Amino acid sequence: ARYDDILYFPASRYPETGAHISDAIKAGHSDVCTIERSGADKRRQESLKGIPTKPGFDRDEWPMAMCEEGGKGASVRYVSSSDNRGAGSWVGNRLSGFADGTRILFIVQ
Amino acid sequence: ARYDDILYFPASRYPETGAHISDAIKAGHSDVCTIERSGADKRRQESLKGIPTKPGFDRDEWPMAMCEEGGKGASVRYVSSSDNRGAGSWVGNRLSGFADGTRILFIVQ
Repeated sequence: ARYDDILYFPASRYPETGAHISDAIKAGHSDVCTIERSGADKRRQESLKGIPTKPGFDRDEWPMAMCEEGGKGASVRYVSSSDNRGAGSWVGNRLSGFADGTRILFIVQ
Repeated sequence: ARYDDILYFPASRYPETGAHISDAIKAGHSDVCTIERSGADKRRQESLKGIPTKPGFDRDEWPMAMCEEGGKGASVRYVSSSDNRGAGSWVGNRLSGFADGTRILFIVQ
């Protein structure tokens, strides 16, 4: 199988983050996050190099920095801070129990 | 004087747009639009770089793209489409008689 677990991303709750994820996946970036937490600080810095903050927004990365698939080449878009914080918590809390190397398919619904 | 004419933005009719304008002005973005229409397409594209479209909402810029003050660094917020369409028409129509270079103070009432 190409994944170990599925997460159904709640676009109804977090529609802007959800739309970025869907957009990024329509564009060929991976729908699977292979959890890798030790190198996430580095990937974020790679994905966001040259992208400044914007007030009212967070810089959303897909694939995420906590995934082997993240870092350079990641799709980066501004998402309204409330939407992206809620998404970040939802995803963080749902992945916290899986070990590094667990392959998580994301389905945006 | 620092302006040539005043517009009293009708927050009762367009409260979401009005709220963004009021917030952005509180944040130090100019309360004066110096009308400049030739460069408006480019300012708009600059203010919205990396901000995706969102269904049911418009990307509202303050300062507006039709102002010298707009473009890079403009405050952007998603505003519901009905409120922002009506606002944009209200402003557009009330400024249509003024030449480029006219300085309009906005007061949100």
